Amino acid sequence: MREIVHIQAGQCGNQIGAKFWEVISDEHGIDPTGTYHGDSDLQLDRISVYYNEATGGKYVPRAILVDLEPGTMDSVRSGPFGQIFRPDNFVFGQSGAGNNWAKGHYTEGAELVDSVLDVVRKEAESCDCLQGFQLTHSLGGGTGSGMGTLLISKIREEYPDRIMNTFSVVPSPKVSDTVVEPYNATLSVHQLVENTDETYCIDNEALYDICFRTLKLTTPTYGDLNHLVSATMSGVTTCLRFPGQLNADLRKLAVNMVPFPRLHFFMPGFAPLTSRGSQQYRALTVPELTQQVFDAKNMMAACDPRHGRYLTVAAVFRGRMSMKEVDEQMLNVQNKNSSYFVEWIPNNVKTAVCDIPPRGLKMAVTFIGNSTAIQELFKRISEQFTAMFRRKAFLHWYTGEGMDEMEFTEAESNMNDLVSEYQQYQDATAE
Amino acid sequence: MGLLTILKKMKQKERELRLLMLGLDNAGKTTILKKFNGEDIDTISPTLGFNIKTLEHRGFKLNIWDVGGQKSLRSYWRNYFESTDGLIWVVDSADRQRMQDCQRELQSLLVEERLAGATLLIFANKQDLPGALSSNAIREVLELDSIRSHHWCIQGCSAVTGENLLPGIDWLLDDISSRIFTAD
Amino acid sequence: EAFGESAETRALLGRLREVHGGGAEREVALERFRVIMDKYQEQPHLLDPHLEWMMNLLLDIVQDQTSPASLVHLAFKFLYIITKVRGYKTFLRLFPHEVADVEPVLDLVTIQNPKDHEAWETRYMLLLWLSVTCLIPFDFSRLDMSIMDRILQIAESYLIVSDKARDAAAVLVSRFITRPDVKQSKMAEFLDWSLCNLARSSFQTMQGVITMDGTLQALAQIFKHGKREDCLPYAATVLRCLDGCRLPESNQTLLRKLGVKLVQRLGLTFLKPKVVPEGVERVIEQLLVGLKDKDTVVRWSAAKGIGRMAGRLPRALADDVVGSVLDCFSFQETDKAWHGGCLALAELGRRGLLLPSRLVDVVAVILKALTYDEKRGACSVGTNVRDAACYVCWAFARAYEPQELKPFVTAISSALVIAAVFDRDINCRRAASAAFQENVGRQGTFPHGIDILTTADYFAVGNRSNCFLVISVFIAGFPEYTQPMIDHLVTMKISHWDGVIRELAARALHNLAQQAPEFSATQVFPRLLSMTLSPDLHMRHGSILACAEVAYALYKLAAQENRPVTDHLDEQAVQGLKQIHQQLYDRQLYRGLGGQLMRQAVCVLIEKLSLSKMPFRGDTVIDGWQWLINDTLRHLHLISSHSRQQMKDAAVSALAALCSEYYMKEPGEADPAIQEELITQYLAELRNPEEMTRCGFSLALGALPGFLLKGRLQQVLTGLRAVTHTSPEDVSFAESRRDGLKAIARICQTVGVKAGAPDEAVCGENVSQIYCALLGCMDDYTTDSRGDVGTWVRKAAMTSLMDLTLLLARSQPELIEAHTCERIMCCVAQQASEKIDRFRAHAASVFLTLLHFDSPPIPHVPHRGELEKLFPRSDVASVNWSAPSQAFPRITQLLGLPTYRYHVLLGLVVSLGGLTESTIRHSTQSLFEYMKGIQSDPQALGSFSGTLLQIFEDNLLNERVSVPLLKTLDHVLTHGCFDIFTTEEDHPFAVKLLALCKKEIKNSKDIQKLLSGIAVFCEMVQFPGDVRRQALLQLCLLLCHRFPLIRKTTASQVYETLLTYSDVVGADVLDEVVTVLSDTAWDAELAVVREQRNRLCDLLGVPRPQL
Ligand SMILES: Nc1nc2c(ncn2[C@@H]2O[C@H](COP(=O)(O)OP(=O)(O)OP(=O)(O)O)[C@@H](O)[C@H]2O)c(=O)[nH]1
Ligand SMILES: Nc1nc2c(ncn2[C@@H]2O[C@H](COP(=O)(O)OP(=O)(O)OP(=O)(O)O)[C@@H](O)[C@H]2O)c(=O)[nH]1
Ligand SMILES: [Mg+2]
Ligand SMILES: [Mg+2]
Repeated sequence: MREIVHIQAGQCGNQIGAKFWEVISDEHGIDPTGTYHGDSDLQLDRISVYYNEATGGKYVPRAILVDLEPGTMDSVRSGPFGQIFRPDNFVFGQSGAGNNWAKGHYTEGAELVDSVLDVVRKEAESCDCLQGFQLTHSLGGGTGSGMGTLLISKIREEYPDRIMNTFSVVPSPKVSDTVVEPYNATLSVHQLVENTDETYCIDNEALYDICFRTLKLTTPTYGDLNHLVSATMSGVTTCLRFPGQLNADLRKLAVNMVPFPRLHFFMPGFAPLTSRGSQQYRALTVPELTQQVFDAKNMMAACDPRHGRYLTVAAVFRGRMSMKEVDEQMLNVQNKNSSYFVEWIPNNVKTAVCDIPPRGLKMAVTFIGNSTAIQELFKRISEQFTAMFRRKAFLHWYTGEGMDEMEFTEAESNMNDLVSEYQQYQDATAE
Repeated sequence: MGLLTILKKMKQKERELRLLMLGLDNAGKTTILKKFNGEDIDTISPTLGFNIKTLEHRGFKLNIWDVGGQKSLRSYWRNYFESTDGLIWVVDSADRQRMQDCQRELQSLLVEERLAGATLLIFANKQDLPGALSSNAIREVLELDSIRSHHWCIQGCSAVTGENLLPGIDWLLDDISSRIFTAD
Repeated sequence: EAFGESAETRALLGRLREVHGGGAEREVALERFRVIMDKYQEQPHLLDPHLEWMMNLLLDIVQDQTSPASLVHLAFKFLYIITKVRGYKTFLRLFPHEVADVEPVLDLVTIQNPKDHEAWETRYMLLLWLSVTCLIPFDFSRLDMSIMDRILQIAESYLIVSDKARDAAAVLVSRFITRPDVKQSKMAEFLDWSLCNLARSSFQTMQGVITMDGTLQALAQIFKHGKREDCLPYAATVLRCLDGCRLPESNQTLLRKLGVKLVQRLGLTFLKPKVVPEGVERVIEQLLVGLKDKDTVVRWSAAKGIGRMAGRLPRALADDVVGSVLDCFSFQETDKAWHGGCLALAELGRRGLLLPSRLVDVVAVILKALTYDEKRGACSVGTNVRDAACYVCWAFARAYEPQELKPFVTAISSALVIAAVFDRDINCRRAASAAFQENVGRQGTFPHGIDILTTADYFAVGNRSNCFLVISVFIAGFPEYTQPMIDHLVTMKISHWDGVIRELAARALHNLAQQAPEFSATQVFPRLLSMTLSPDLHMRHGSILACAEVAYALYKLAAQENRPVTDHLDEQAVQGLKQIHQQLYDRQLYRGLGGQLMRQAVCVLIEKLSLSKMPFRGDTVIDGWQWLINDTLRHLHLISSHSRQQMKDAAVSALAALCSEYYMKEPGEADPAIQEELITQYLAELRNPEEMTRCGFSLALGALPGFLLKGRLQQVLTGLRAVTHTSPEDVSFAESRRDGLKAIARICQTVGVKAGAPDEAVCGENVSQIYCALLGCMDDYTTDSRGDVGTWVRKAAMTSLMDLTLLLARSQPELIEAHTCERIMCCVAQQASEKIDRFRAHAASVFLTLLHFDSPPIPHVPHRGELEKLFPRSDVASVNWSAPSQAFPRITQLLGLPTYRYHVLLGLVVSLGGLTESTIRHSTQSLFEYMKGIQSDPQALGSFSGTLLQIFEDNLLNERVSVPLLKTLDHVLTHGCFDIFTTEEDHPFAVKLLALCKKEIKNSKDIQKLLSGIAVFCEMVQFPGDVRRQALLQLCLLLCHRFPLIRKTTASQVYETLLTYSDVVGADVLDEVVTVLSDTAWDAELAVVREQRNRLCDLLGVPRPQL
């Protein structure tokens, strides 16, 4: 029985975590009251991985929500599923970090970081054997950007033998017009490289473009992006909550998908693409899903998987497809002589097959690969980070709190070295 | 909680204050409140409740809660003595027939446990009138020397004319800011 | 400063009545309103001037009886957002408080549904509004189910709501039951209702705990905002009911916090508010234990209760409380107990309760709290007990007086400044600085209280690195904060767990020793000489660093009076510097994880000792240091990669300092016995199969001084060049070749220039051989399993070609030849146009540094005027070469020159056809901008095509430049660049291009190379004549390949070309070709595809192929 502690910080982080928990609860068959009412025995053989069995046969979540601002806290407390989260697992202040990374990591977010450690430690004491912590936040802001880094740096010192996985949400100028976002993203990535084993990047520009073109929505709001983020999160954590032949734990998955220490950013995806409201319209097959998992349109990041090498590939199928039918399809797409052969679907790919399908869909698929194209996500922020650094714009706010140009240049050098290593590995011999 | 947050929270309470204003009927307390904030006097009506007013002055934020003077409301003044730093009491000098109707209530407001600590300030209004008693006579008719557990300072002022309206609040603020600590 | 979004706010609300039906518009407005309001979360006092009208535009909507429920909910959402931003306490004073606003509000709240989770913002705010209407000085009976009963029922039904509305029910009942007419009517009823809920509910369910929390909050608010004499009779029953529940044992933090908050309030009701039932004896018993809780929120709440209770009780009990709280600092407690005790002491001192009798005790504990850091694992704990000590010290300014604090000021002021500088947490430093400022402003009896604040203000204790080399010296300048400040650093930080604390402390001591040399040489150095024998690993590193730093500082100080270094340090201390190496060599401490740290420390120690000119020359200590350096430069692969560069750059520096200090016989010469062996061993170590051995030995041999290279320079140069040469065995040896060039560059920079001396320095006799080795490593393009590692070998190959070219320019510029200079310039230009970003930036920087160098100007600069005009001085620091957008537009202009055309184009082809997307997108746009200017001139286009064909011919059968070039040709042809060559039949250029393409597509197997070939073959159909027909034939050969994907791609490309160019096929036969290329499965068996291929050939006039 391997348990996982889920933590949420920042407005966007909490909004994503609430939706993800609601999705994985509706898929497992858990009414919003707390009891169980599903119709499948497979929805309980691994429920202990994210739910504590309290008295009375109830399943208490393990989501530790923290937020300096008392906004999203009250909304999640009175949500469709707000009554599930323990009430002393909510840790908040009054004034946030004011879009400054040096506020939610040094002067403000380090004022509740001690209450966070007490809560995450009180939650882990009941577990029989902890596997690894988890965090869901956005690189944009101060309580998501600085608080997450502070907690990741503080927990690694007391639990070095635990896996550290995050779900960073890179912002984009299209979604937010804030100008102090490049610095918060750079400083967050600087800490998310030396104290993180895995990081699932969910760029906001990709979801914005998807909602603008694919879904054809009028004004894509935050709900449309949160729905896709929660869908991708539920599709990624399919092996850690359901049985199957590929019993890849968290540590095993991180070791098999992350050969290098610094390189650990993935490009998660999910298909088919849907929206809120209606969903039932067309039933997809295994060939169509495989053809669409590997399309740059189904990806949640502004990167072209085809343009770049393939470090490690993995896919998770959900529905009445059999690992034998999947192997037949995964052994004819890595062959040129084979018809309908693809050049971007690589070899030695990891593949899974689930029984319980997602909500509102009979068949789906999730992609969790790591391509060098992700470098584009790091360069877009580099340029915006240099043009504003030469003029020293909005730097007094950082220098007054305690930060200095030393950390800025260190983060810049780290990002440059990472981009250089990515570009160097992109040109490697296949055999 | 750290020391910085404690200091930031204490500064908010030190800068913000609350002043409970009371007085018998037609004592001229709302005619003095409007003048302190700069408003019209020819549009005041007998208030039958309580009025809250927030205004900045010398950096401080004066939260003045003024209550009427009708007897029917005198039995509901127990809902204003919380977090009260100053207690203003208006007295009509020309009402020398009800100076014992305001002395009987003044001897019951200082003994309160909640008001035990706030600075008292007596405002003798209606001084420009012909039969208006001076501050010395009011200090003796109300028996102000008997008070000892409160820092009182009877002062003669006016509303329609406006005389010594600023010093009255200045002295109260100076006396409230002199305390290093307070009860809770 | 002020609110500036109000101009947009009044318009938003104006649209509230229109976006009430739509969902997208409502969400956009709500999100917009929230992003407009969250900007002033730090400045809540800036929205007060606008709290008047902003409210009138909201409550006025719900007041209208002719509005739907959606609009009411949307308005309540904005109201709740405004309350969250500003605050309910300061915002409900604006809500209507008339007797005619009560029955309206009540019916409004009663029209709600607690099950509706979407409208939770309407139920949470409405209740609050009711509280306002409960402030009227009127009786509920005058308004007239009664109103009091309805309010009580609503409160009882909401006090068990799992949503936020429960909180709204706390402030409501707190004002309704505490009324004159309702504290004699509903108070007893709500009291029997709370006792039943507390006795029945349990903390094992989610609903039982919710009701318990609600009841506890309601009781705590009632006892807080309620009369003391009214809630006194019912003070024992509630206490007994709370004690019978066993809250401390429950596993709930909020429940325990509320229980403590209720217990402290109940205790405050027994005592009279002045400037003691047996029940009180229990209240205290429930508060002290609260300080020894696991959570900090419980201790923070218990501290306030204890502070409030000690002030309403006598002076005998007040002293007993302090005596009992002092017991928490015993030798059998954790850090949480100390934190709680410090919080309680601060809360007690803030009110002025501690007597001078407890000065000898309290002061005897705070000194231990400011420096609390008890290692509790990999990291240490105590940052909580330290932040509390700051607040405790801040309270002494208001409690004790100067006369009562003078005996302990000498120790308090020093401790404050010690904890306000070298602290690891910025919060602790800021708290200590604030406490010091408060003590100086009130007491004013601190030594130099004003001078210490001006230099260490709130905006000065921010940068930790600055506090260790700026504020430390300023504080040590006075004789009151020198010896204790040094002792603290010696006995705390230099023995810390983190390594940044053992490096910063050493650097701070380096400067502190300048103001107190006697104390650091006679009292501190002996303590650092004995600390090295400590079994602790973090203690030995710190002691070594301190011994090195203090030694360097003493040497620098003695250098002023041209006095020897032995004046400050005695010979006893000198013998320690010799035995430190023997002690480490005997115990064999150079193993395990700490071996690398010990080696790094000893390297810095030896470097600082050799840089001070110690009396160690001619002793076995020098031999031991040399052996240790050799062993460290001998075993490098065993060290982790996260700290290999540091050990590589420190060992070489230490060896150079030793070889440039001790290893000398006379001025201008050295001991031949050591010169005949060191160089020999190094040359026998530069041929070591292990790549890490050479990587460490090359730099060590190159870092030698100039007097130690006299006569043996040719041998060293030959040995270094032998490593730079590639061989079948050394294929993936890039790090070794990099160090080989780095050492050569270092030797060249050290020896300088001297004519008539090839064995002593560089001259015209060996400059050609040196330049040949530097120009040969630039062509290294190895592609190992890791990737393009050869780039590394090029990096050091660029700087080596820069610093060298300048060296001659500063002595004998005539040695630089014209051909070599032109080759170096062309190679740098090629290297400054590579798809890579980090390497291209360095290449452009080197190019600019070499071009702008005019002191003196460097000879043999091709097109020097054009290069200066295309790359002015202002475009050096402002242009970001790392960004392709801010690099390619300026690099593509070099194609105009003749010399910068072949190499520049070869370098840009890699970026115009690589794998990255943004780089290609930028390079194509930059190339099109230049081609647009040379599109009409036929000579320029012909020269460009000739250069491209020459580059193609040069890199033939090469998968590094062939694929990028073929990919770039596709875009060049699709854009329409070679439009002038299409008006002539049988163009030699298009013929040779097709011939080379046929060569490159000969037996092509990989699909990546086949795609570019197919694209080029389909983009070449534009050229009429024999190139049109022959090219078409190739397409046919690709329509029946060995894979169906190739056939499908070829068919798609042919269909696209048929639609692009219409003059290629006649209109009479175009219909048949279009119909045959549509209803034909090109991914089927070849038996059926051959018929379609023959049919298409018969129509396109292409001769029937033959197997
Ligand atoms: N996808 C998505 N992005 C969001 C959401 N909320 C905010 N963001 C983005 O995240 C950034 C803002 O960070 P927040 O999470 O709002 O901030 P915070 O972490 O609470 O920090 P403070 O502003 O300091 O209080 C911007 O780039 C927003 O576009 C959300 O619900 N979904
Ligand atoms: N002549 C004169 N009349 C004054 C003066 N100050 C106030 N008044 C009048 O005294 C009367 C009572 O003052 P108000 O403020 O209106 O009433 P109140 O004192 O607030 O009492 P409540 O109505 O019980 O709340 C009004 O007619 C005022 O205009 C003054 O200095 N001179
Ligand atoms: Mg926020
Ligand atoms: Mg009035």
